[PDB]
Amino acid sequence: NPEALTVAATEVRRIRDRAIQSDAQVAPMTTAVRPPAADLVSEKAATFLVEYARKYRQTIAAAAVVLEEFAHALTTGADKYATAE
Amino acid sequence: MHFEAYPPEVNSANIYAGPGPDSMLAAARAWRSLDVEMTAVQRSFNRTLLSLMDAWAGPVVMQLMEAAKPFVRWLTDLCVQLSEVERQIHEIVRAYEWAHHDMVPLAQIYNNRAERQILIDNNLLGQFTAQIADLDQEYDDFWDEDGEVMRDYRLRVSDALSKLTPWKAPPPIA
Amino acid sequence: TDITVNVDGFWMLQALLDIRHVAPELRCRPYVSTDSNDWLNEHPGMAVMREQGIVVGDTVNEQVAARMRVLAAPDLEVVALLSRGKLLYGVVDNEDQPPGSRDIPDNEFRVVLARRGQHWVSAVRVGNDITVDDVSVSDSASIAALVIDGLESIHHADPAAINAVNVPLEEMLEATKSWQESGFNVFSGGDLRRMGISASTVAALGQALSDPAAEVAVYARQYRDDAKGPSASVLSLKDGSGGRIALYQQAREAWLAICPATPQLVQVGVKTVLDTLPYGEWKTHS
Ligand SMILES: [Cl-]
Ligand SMILES: [Cl-]
Repeated sequence: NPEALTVAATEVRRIRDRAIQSDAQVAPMTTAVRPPAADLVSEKAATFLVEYARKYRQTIAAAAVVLEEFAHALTTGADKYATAE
Repeated sequence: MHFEAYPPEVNSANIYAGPGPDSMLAAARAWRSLDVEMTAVQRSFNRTLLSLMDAWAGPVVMQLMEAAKPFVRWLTDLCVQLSEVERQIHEIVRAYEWAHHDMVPLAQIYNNRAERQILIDNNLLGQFTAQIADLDQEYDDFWDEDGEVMRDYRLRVSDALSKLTPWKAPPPIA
Repeated sequence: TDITVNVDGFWMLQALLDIRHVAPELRCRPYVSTDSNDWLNEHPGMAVMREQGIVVGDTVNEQVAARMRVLAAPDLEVVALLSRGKLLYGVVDNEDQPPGSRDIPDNEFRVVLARRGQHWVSAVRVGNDITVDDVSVSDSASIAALVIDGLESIHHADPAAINAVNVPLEEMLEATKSWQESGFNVFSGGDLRRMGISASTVAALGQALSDPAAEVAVYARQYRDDAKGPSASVLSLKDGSGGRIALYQQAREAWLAICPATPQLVQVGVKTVLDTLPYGEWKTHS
């Protein structure tokens, strides 16, 4: 059955779009953390959280690529059986 | 970070200045929505794979799940980490609020110094010398108290951050 | 038998031995217990103290550590602040002095005599160096002799030629403040004379207060359970053109004694400081 592979490819790309959209929606807040005070502890906390947000965005961009390569494989594998007639 | 080496004017002024924890609280609400959204992503992904396994249930698909497993477990691990971020940001905000509260107010420090100079300005006959030394001990007490408050603040913040483990790269599927 | 460390080194010994504060007059950095004292091993002063044997590995020489424990929790503290010139009571007047500076004025020498049980220890700070050692202290006279010896080591002076007198303290401070405000004008000594102070005493006093060559302030502190208290009276010695004068309150609103700094009256003044301590007999107390 090739039509199921096409359906999965469509849902994977939808899921990818959600991951990408939620990351982008909240990035202005997660990367805008400021130290609540001028001491070094407050700075170490805010700096950690900004970098932690930034590395999360990279991790998600990488996950978006894994999902798109998965949808592509699903579509390519579906066109291997729908024309194999 | 050995803040006990800095005088109370420094530690007290540093914690009282700044914009407060609002930007931290806004980020906790944001991280918390990511947790909600990515739990939905994880649930939809598992469901997508199970529907495909149901609509064909053959060797071709059973091998796609095997090549997908590493990503699926990665996605589970990501959900656990996401749920921790908001919790630890609020632990940090509380640490800051307790540091702010327990730190000696600058006014007390200024008043100590001001009272000391009034005794100096009237110590020609030396009969306030001992009370001057008492005021020096109180200032050292302020120094010690601020050092203790920053110690505990650093340790609470250090513990909260230690629980935010590094994001790992997602494995490939195809 | 004695040792000398800079202010940094004295603070490390406090850390190695978990001593929070010593006498404030030594003006050392307070030590605050944390999760680690290993960052102390990075200070250069640590290896310097390892060479003198003060610290063997990570353990402080036990004779020295015994002396630090007296300073750390004494039953009795006797303090003497000595100056060449006017005594500034710790004030270094440079507006580039950082907050909480541990410096002391270059003209100031600070002597703390601590007792625990019968163990008498000496802590003396000059510049940025502190010297710790045992000290033989028996009666008021031994303390008086130690102060005088420290004072003469700065500037020699003979007892001023004045007539001893007791004056009301609050009236005296008010009249002394006005006299200072007038510049110590020879015509403004009126209300000091009207208090019964001799024309000779007024002249020597004005010289000692106006342009001293050396001063000493001596006072004491006693400790019970966790409460503390200073001597109600302070002994001030001052060296003016007209000789060395001694000022102190007598056991008691209060009365200030104005005396020539005779070895006997300096002994009387030290005793009067110790007998105004709040918790009674100073030679024996815990
Ligand atoms: Cl909170
Ligand atoms: Cl991860």
